[PDB]
Amino acid sequence: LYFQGADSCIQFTRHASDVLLNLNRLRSRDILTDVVIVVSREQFRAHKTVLMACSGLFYSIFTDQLKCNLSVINLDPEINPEGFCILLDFMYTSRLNLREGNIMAVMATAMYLQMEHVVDTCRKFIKASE
Amino acid sequence: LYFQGADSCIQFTRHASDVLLNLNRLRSRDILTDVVIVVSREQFRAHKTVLMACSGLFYSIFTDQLKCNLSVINLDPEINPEGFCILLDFMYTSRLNLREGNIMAVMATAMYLQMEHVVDTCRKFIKASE
Ligand SMILES: C[C@@H]1CN(c2ncc(Cl)c(Nc3ccc4c(c3)n(CCC(C)(C)O)c(=O)n4C)n2)C[C@H](C)O1
Ligand SMILES: C[C@@H]1CN(c2ncc(Cl)c(Nc3ccc4c(c3)n(CCC(C)(C)O)c(=O)n4C)n2)C[C@H](C)O1
Repeated sequence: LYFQGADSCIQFTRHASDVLLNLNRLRSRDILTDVVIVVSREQFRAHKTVLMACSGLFYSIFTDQLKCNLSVINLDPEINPEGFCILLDFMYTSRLNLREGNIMAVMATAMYLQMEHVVDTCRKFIKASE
Repeated sequence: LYFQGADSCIQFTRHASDVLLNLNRLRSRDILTDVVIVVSREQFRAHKTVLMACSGLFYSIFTDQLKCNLSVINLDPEINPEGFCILLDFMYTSRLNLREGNIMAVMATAMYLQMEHVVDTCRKFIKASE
């Protein structure tokens, strides 16, 4: 459960993942969600803080004095809703459901959202086939 | 950076800790903090979702229909502010600054906040001296 960290502190091995699991539980129950992300027809409820923690685009939007209080955010209508859904699930779980059928949409969405590690991972999996 | 999870998904090893680090960065800059916790004289700004993820007491408070929207929460005046500070830092970092001088205050605060793993850890470190 815990160990002696490199610093003075006792560090809890699974704490960050346990927190993320609880944040995903709140999302699943729509508890304290404070924004709706609109992608084409689709709507996705989330917590701004989680979106900011995972995405350079959301970090930029919600640190903007005018946009920080917005309850609705519309994404570029060219964004694939399934690609966005896969990335939102990844934000809340650390698991990326990458498949041959969705990798291009996921990569394009991750580029737009400025999710660097996901973009790089997509690029590596694409290179593996070529 | 990533591995093949037990499920179909690609899993990112450090994602949950990277998210928690970013949430702590937002806390340090007072960005999107939505509650102030008052302990005696002291005030602590935080994100309700993080508090709920880490504490049975905060989970109960912010899932209550009446209390969920409160911007200010007063804790029991008998709570030690340093003990609360150590636990709030732990929530956002996974690191618990447990010392001989603060262990009793930290344990009492963790019991009040319903932070089970911290309570159990305090109990184990206390037992080690006796
Ligand atoms: C001083 C400030 C600190 N910082 C930061 N702080 C807080 C957040 Cl929410 C945050 N989130 C954020 C910002 C940019 C991101 C970002 C999050 N992620 C996700 C990073 C991760 C490791 C979680 O995958 C990215 O890929 N990019 C490009 N970032 C990086 C910024 C540039 O500068
Ligand atoms: C169905 C629902 C799911 N659940 C839950 N969901 C969301 C959150 Cl924010 C949340 N957070 C929460 C609640 C209680 C906690 C709690 C968080 N922590 C922290 C747990 C942790 C592993 C992060 O240290 C505790 O020690 N206790 C007792 N809990 C447990 C509750 C009892 O039942």
